[PDB]
Amino acid sequence: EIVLTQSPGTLSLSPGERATLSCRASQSVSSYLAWYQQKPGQAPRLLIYGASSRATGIPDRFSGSGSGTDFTLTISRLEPEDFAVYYCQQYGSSPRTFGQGTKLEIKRTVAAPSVFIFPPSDEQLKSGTASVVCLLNNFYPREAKVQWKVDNALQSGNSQESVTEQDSKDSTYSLSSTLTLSKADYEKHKVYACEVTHQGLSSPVTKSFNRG
Amino acid sequence: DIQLTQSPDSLAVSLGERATINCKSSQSVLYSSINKNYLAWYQQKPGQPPKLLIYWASTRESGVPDRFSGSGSGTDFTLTISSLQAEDVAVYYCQQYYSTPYTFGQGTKVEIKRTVAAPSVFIFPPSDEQLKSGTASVVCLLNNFYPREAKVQWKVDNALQSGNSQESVTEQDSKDSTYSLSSTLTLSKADYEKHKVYACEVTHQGLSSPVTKSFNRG
Amino acid sequence: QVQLVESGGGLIQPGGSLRLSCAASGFTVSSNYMSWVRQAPGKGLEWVSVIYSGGSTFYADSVKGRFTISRDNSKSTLYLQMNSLRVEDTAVYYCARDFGDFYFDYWGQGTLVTVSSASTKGPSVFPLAPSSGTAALGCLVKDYFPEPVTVSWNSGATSGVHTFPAVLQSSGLYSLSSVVTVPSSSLGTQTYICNVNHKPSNTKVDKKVEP
Amino acid sequence: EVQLVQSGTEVKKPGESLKISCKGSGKSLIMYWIGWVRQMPGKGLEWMGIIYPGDSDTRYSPSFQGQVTISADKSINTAYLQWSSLKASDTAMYYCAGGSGIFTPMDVWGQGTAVAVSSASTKGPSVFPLAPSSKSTSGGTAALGCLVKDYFPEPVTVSWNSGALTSGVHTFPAVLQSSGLYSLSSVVTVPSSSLGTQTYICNVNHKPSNTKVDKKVEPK
Amino acid sequence: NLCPFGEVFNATRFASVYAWNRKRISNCVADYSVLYNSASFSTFKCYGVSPTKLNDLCFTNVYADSFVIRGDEVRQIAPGQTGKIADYNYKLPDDFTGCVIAWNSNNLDSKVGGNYNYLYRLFRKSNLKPFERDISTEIYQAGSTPCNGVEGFNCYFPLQSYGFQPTNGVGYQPYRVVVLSFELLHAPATVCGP
Ligand SMILES: *[C@@H]1O[C@H](CO)[C@@H](O[C@@H]2O[C@H](CO)[C@@H](O[C@@H]3O[C@H](CO)[C@@H](O)[C@H](O)[C@@H]3O)[C@H](O)[C@H]2NC(C)=O)[C@H](O)[C@H]1NC(C)=O
Repeated sequence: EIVLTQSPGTLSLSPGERATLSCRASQSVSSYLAWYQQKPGQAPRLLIYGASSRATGIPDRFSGSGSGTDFTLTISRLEPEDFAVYYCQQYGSSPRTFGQGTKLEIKRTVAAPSVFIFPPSDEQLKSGTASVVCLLNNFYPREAKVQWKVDNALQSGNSQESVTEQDSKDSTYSLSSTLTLSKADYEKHKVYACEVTHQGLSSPVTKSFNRG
Repeated sequence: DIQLTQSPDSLAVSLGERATINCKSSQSVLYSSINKNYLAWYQQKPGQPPKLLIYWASTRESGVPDRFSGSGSGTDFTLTISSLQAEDVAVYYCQQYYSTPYTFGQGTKVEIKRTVAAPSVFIFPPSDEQLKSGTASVVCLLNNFYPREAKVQWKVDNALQSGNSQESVTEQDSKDSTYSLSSTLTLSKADYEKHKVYACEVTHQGLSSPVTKSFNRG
Repeated sequence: QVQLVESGGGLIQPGGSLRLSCAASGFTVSSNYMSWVRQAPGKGLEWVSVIYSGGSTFYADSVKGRFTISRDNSKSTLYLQMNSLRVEDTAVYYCARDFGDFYFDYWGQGTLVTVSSASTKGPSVFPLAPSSGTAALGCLVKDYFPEPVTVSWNSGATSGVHTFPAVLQSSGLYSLSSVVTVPSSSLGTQTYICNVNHKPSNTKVDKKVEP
Repeated sequence: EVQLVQSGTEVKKPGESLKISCKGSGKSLIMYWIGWVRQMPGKGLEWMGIIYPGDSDTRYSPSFQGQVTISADKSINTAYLQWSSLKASDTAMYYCAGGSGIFTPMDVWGQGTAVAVSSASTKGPSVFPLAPSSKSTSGGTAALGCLVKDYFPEPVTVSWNSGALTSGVHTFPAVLQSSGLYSLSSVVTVPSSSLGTQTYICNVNHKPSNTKVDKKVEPK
Repeated sequence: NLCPFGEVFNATRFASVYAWNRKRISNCVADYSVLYNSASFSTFKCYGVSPTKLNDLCFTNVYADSFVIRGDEVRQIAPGQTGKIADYNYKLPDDFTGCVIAWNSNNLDSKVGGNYNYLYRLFRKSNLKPFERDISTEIYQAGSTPCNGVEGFNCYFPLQSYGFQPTNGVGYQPYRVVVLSFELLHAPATVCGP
């Protein structure tokens, strides 16, 4: 098989700049390479074929180049929603193979997160399970740190995190940290706090609630 | 798979006579586009790799003398040797390359039909060197006989022996067209000294009555 | 106007059988190369199989002897019969029109195939009640299998909502939360309700949120 | 001018891996398909498979499909036949044969490669004399020989009078005893008048074990 | 009166695979040893005939098919194969008898920047029957709308050009292929060897 390596793995650019994606092959393919764009929640969309030619409906900003082993995908005039995952596919020799992908994100202004915490519902407690959810909403950049403190004791091993993709308009992120523990263990403590460290926060922000 | 069967298993024709070997195929090996049967004949001398005599059931390989001739079509084929020479003693195989997998015949052994020759029978008591190691071996030799078929029975004090004798036969000798046989009886030294008479009984087509060679221990 | 719509994806036990369908519009199915491409969750794209315009079929070595590509021009549909399925086959399978066995100029929306010996379980919805200018609230969708789950607010339009990607829990069941930022001065004026639909279990649950 | 040369004799224990080779030479080699033929001791020929070295087009007989792997390396014009775990039932002579196409007779044959699979270890032969007697005289034609017993592996070489005595010599084929060892006898025919005047010595050489025995056989 | 094997093997230029040349050979003496005793071939694969055992055999006609393909596609020149070349350009019957011969021709059929003269059919409704040649250049209609011989959406040119460049890998390099086909009808034999 032919293995295709895309470099860089990801990059963060601003609207109006220029992004340069690269694809490198284990053997020669003689310009028999194609590029695709996959926005989240949607199918891949063909961008260029034959390493140079745009497909139907592709804007002029997208360009392809390179031949043989090394290729370059050069998108210019980056629109706010031009950012998705881009793959390179070779068809010179069977089996046809893709690359691991190259993520592409928009760099906007730094935004502090809005932190909200939610105690487990009384309905959920009757099931015998307590879930505490901490919400980080409308923040940039994505990099953030969430710590769970229960009665001023750092809690580890029972929290999971989930981040949405970049917003359609605000280009911001959102993160949810959920603390799961038994109903018995839930009432063995009083104060449930969520501490967040972020770029937009000069000092860490803590949101807490008592039990009742 | 295509199956090929030969007949006879063994063939004995005299020097200068004709040798005929039959090969029968389960299905036809004929092919219309070439109109040639995909049948081959091979010869394997003892200790030698097989050699291709005839291909396409009628055509000879270069260097094959004219006395080899192949015939037949469809499911029946015959290999004919016109003047059997002493150098033609081997095992002959027919093989089909009509379809994978390739399959051979079971083989036909060709010998020189000489006249009946009775065997010379000799027996050897075990040597004192072998006795000192705790094992005794009694060897009986059937020398320069024809045909190959012979029977050897061991009798120790008129008691038939079973499971303690092995047998080995030579190939047909290149000059006198005879066979030689050796039958070895093997016993422990303790059991060897419990008996007196060790008899080797021989049966052959060239002997009017079964010949017995025997010795008394010591 | 080319459309490729897929179906037949779902949950099947290892060693079982599944068959995806791909209806096609805007071009002749039998006159074109057609290919199946799968993207494993969080991994790269992988070519699975192809059927030629003349009818010849080829498959990837990982899926050889198990998968079978076919087409039915009477229904303008491309099929992929998956037999002796394995856990590694778990991926979002795409249907793609293939330009001469080279590249894919049109792609279907994709269908998700999950292969596990686990069992389908419905979700449970709990209110993330707002409390104490703006306010935030949501619903917690916990302990379901398999994915996906769709969440809507106030019965099909609100905007400004964030439905987080589902996370697999240590128990082996997925969980997710949907949030929405609402004005604080409109707690009781508007009754907020979240619609949760988990097709693999036919569970359609609506929960109100209130302080 | 195409000819095939095979690898040397192999003695292995059951469960071991073996990989014998078949190197060909000459012009018009690029068109010769290389097949393997098995011949178990004393029985006929069995076709194992075939391979075209140009592209490694391998086709197996159903009886041997999955039991052996047939490969080739066209860089050095060498074909291979390999086993993962040998069985005692694999003890056979293996030939490689060449033909100028598929569905063509095998024109070129190798010399063969003897393969022995046994749980037995290398043991030196014991040589005992077969002394002449009145039981082996038959008038004016006496018989004598040597007994070569309990050796492994094959082969042993037996000569009479350092190779000078060749007429009347009958070296019998070795027989595999139930102990896993081999036994053999070689006998000679000489005039009965020369028993006392001339000395007959059988020379037994077992190269796989350094064993070299010169046994003098005389009437007792 | 020797057979004109040199014309097809020594030819300065070969045909595109979709328009493969067939040379009818008859009433001549066939010295097959000029072929097999050579060393310029990378693939000489025979099916059902021994090239050294044809000097004693006579045929009615022998066909020499010649064309250029990629190294990857040489494996498709064989009975029972599938692919772009076997299905749409050159097909061998399952009972094919003869030899397919190939050799690397990078030095001859590749030009700097690309030869772009050798073609292969890319689109076809159905597979070719064995020994069938299709030279049609009609616009391939991939949809329900007639194309009227113009290229565009759902309307492809059936032929595609090989990207023969000297830089390419071995499998991408051009390979000249000659396929020898033997015919034996009830007509008198005219092609005999020495
Ligand atoms: C296609 O052209 C090639 C030239 O590359 C021809 O091959 C040449 O054929 C001649 C036949 O007379 C060979 O000459 C003789 O060849 C033998 C074999 O080595 C040698 O013993 C003689 O001394 C003499 O050279 C010549 O070597 C050979 N060259 C190569 C590279 O194979 C070929 O004849 C043409 N094709 C056909 C079908 O005729």
